Amino acid sequence: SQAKREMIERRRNPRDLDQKHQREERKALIAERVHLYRNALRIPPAVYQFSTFLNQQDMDQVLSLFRNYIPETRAEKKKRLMSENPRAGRKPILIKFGLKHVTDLIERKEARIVIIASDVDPIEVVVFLPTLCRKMGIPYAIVNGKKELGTLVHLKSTSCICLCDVAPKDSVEFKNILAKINAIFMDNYEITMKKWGGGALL
Amino acid sequence: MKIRTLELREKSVEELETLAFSLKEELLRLRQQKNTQTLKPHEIRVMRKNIARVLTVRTEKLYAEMYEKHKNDKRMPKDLRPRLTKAKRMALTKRQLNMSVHSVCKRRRAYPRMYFSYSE
Amino acid sequence: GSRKTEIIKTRLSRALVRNRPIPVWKRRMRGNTQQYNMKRRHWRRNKLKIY
RNA sequence: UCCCCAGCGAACCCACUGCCAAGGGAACGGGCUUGGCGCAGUCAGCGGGGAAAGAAGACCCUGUUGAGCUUGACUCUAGUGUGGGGCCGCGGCCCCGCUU
RNA sequence: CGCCGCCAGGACUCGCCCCCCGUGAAGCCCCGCGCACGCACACACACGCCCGUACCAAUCCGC
RNA sequence: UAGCACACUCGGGCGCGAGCCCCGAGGGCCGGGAGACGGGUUCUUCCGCCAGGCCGCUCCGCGGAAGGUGAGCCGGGUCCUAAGGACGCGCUGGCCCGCAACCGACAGGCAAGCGGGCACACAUUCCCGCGCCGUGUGCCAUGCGGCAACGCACCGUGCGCGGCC
RNA sequence: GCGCGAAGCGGUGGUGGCGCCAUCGAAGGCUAAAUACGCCGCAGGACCGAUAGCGCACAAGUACCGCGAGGGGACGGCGACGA
RNA sequence: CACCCCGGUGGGGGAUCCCUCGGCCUGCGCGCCGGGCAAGGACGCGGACGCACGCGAUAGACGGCACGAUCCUCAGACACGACUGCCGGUCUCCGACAGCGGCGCAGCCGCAGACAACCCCCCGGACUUAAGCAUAUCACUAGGGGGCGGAGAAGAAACCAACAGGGAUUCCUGCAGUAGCGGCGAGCGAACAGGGACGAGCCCGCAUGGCAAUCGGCAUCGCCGAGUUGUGACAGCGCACCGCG
Ligand SMILES: [Mg+2]
Ligand SMILES: [Mg+2]
Ligand SMILES: [Mg+2]
Ligand SMILES: [Mg+2]
Ligand SMILES: [Mg+2]
Ligand SMILES: [Mg+2]
Ligand SMILES: [Mg+2]
Ligand SMILES: [Mg+2]
Ligand SMILES: [Mg+2]
Ligand SMILES: [Mg+2]
Ligand SMILES: [Mg+2]
Ligand SMILES: [Mg+2]
Ligand SMILES: [Mg+2]
Ligand SMILES: [Mg+2]
Ligand SMILES: [Mg+2]
Ligand SMILES: [Mg+2]
Ligand SMILES: [Mg+2]
Ligand SMILES: [Mg+2]
Ligand SMILES: [Mg+2]
Ligand SMILES: [Mg+2]
Ligand SMILES: [Mg+2]
Ligand SMILES: [Mg+2]
Ligand SMILES: [Mg+2]
Ligand SMILES: [Mg+2]
Ligand SMILES: [Mg+2]
Ligand SMILES: [Mg+2]
Ligand SMILES: [Mg+2]
Ligand SMILES: [Mg+2]
Ligand SMILES: [Mg+2]
Ligand SMILES: [Mg+2]
Ligand SMILES: [Mg+2]
Ligand SMILES: [Mg+2]
Ligand SMILES: [Mg+2]
Ligand SMILES: [Mg+2]
Ligand SMILES: [Mg+2]
Ligand SMILES: [Mg+2]
Ligand SMILES: [Mg+2]
Ligand SMILES: [Mg+2]
Ligand SMILES: [Mg+2]
Repeated sequence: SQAKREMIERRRNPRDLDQKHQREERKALIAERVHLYRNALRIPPAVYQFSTFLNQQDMDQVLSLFRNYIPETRAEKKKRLMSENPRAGRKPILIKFGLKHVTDLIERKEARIVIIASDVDPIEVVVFLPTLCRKMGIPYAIVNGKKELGTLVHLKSTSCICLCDVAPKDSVEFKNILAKINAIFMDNYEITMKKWGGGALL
Repeated sequence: MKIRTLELREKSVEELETLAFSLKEELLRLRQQKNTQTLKPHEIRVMRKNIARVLTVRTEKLYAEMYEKHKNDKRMPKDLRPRLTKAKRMALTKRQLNMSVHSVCKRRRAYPRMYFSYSE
Repeated sequence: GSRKTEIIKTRLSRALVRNRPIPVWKRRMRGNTQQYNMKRRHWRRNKLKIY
């Protein structure tokens, strides 16, 4: 019926798009109906703390420290191992990455700085990572982009990033960047852990 | 068996394609003479069978030729793979069935099979 | 009935070419126990189920 | 039509069947008892009888056999309706807004 | 009518009229106009697939 | 035994054989001829019969051997939809249901073939005559008459609005 | 199935609750062999011997019937196969 | 004369007996379907060919190998291999798609359909027994739906026990027609042991950080991809196998 076809057009209900060719149209509609519902609910502080992520200028200052410690690529590793001394030099300083590895370095209190992605879904993959980094005192920052963290370690995306020590050529840059993000994230923990977002903001 | 297989192995595959077309023509002339006149009883029989004989040698030469073309191919054509059974084609290989985890490898390596005899 | 599909006429032709006596040279073969075709079909007595 | 003929050619039914009278008998016999009769075994009519043939009485009763149907039968049940709970939203005074 | 007459009947059909608390299909093709596009009717040449096609007031269905 | 032809009659023929087969005559009687569905070779020719046909048969819808069905124009499909179906997906524990591609008419809508010949039989199909329809290629012109009702330039494609009972 | 919803210790102890003592470690996964079995092949048998034995020793799931789902028979024998 | 009975001969019919390339039962073996187009079907295929059986336009023996002289109704074929056997080719069309799904995916694959004895999952009767009947029984059957495999399923204890403790599963014996369930009616009904067959144990996850050490694909030793929302490991197989007696 023509009135009903106009009726299913006025409401934008993804369950109306039941045919196979409407599948890419449907999941675009699901993505926006979730987004309107996600932000109309009272977002708890555990989820909403990732909405407060790091400034574009501050993110570029943070990642510029990390780009000195980017791990080797697989092409670089391959010619490193056929060299005469693969373990030449001292122990290098690398970005440590991956959720299993990074939270192990956090609980062992040897991570100096932890970057957590903001866009990670399921968000519960990283919801403990701020509160764990405070319980160890490790300074942390939330940065928008799992994708931007992935390019530091030559992946498509990675959820959390840390490094365990800083070269002495970057030490005064490191203390400036620790003071910059602790005023945002670490020292405002007890404020961010009560702050509800979403429909609570209205 | 008027056309013998001994002569058909010498011809090439496209040369057997023209022979089967030429022999099909003569079969049509034989089926003409059967309808209009008499024939020796197995003339149509014989010409039908050496069409089949030329085409078989064509197929047997073509299976041999196409095998050596796609022998060292990543995916051979389905004609040239052995037709076991759909279940047997989808079976895991003996290498795949022998695959075991690292703990089963170390245990079989560190505690190998012993060869012994007991007597009381 | 003078209007038929292609399937009906092929089945009707197959029923027609079948309906013939034993060829008379088969009566001289050894071990031929058949004397007449018992599967002969007459059009008025036996019906074909070709619809 | 029948009847008679040429040719063709069934079925029903069938324990076995000479016919009566009375008697006895499971209380109405073709067969038993005692009497009365008839028997060449054919043709055609015929409907008295064979308690004629149809059909394991449909009536009636019995069955701890049914089914259809009914309801104030017994036990349940779809449906309708009700209460409570679960169904993860915000606000304000059970009530009122709100939308997500 | 031009390049056998006369009369009657008739399936059907246009339009009037009547009937209905019954108002008597759809879609493609096509056609017309409107507005656009760009062009091929004629003409000439070429071509036209598959299936069915006999027969049945004793040929069917009721053995 | 019940039952089975009892509007035909006369002559002739073929034939071993005749009430029934054929021919002629006479006397009567009633449908006959085209399609569908259904049948499926029963059609037609030749030969037969000691079998079948509620009798007989030399006949036959029987037995045997053959022959026969020719389409741009007839019907259907390559077209369209009707009432309606629907194997997919949604909804499901399963249906129902929702959307519905696709489908659904041998009497709907609906391009175009008639006259005759031939022939054992078959042909609007073959043949003859005269036509017609569609498709595909080529080859382009760039408009007029009548106050008017309208007449004509044998021209195309797309959209929109309409157009049947 | 629904409601409730755990723990660092938990489950269980023929099964009310609680306590003891005892014994195991669920809510993740794989695993031969011994076990079962029709068609079919093979070999047997105190079986049946053409109304028996399979429905079928035979042109048997055939002929045939039913709109259909389906139903479903009957029928063996010359001899030295030389006459 | 008919009728009846007995016998003889002839009919009639197919009992009996004898036969049996068949069945039935038991054991063993095998346990192998499918887009490489299955099961099943349709239609065709023989010189004379209907049925049956065989076969697929290579259509009634096509090839290889083995065999070695007949096949036969006619005609014919045949040591340039008859008749055969084993294996392989060819293998029409209908029938498994509105398809569905996996993998970065120039593309490559899978699922569907068959099978229905065995086995696994779900759904699930009633006749029947109770001398009626409703719970019960039949029966967690029949039946229907789904799904495998040569077996399946199960399976290495959140087990049994109460001992001086045993030790995956499955099967047998046995506990045992027992404890128990049950209008405690009809009826139903296990388990640990003890004995035995057979025996077998293992794995994922929380794996490095002095660098994913891992995998998929390709036109391949190089790309691309997966992957840090976390990837990662080799002990078993194979061939040969007579010809005379
Ligand atoms: Mg018809
Ligand atoms: Mg009839
Ligand atoms: Mg008489
Ligand atoms: Mg008396
Ligand atoms: Mg007396
Ligand atoms: Mg009389
Ligand atoms: Mg009387
Ligand atoms: Mg009675
Ligand atoms: Mg009583
Ligand atoms: Mg009479
Ligand atoms: Mg009359
Ligand atoms: Mg007619
Ligand atoms: Mg005739
Ligand atoms: Mg006769
Ligand atoms: Mg289909
Ligand atoms: Mg029409
Ligand atoms: Mg013409
Ligand atoms: Mg005619
Ligand atoms: Mg305990
Ligand atoms: Mg106890
Ligand atoms: Mg476990
Ligand atoms: Mg006998
Ligand atoms: Mg029998
Ligand atoms: Mg009937
Ligand atoms: Mg006698
Ligand atoms: Mg008999
Ligand atoms: Mg057996
Ligand atoms: Mg095939
Ligand atoms: Mg051969
Ligand atoms: Mg299946
Ligand atoms: Mg019973
Ligand atoms: Mg009872
Ligand atoms: Mg009883
Ligand atoms: Mg009762
Ligand atoms: Mg299998
Ligand atoms: Mg298993
Ligand atoms: Mg029970
Ligand atoms: Mg791992
Ligand atoms: Mg000897």
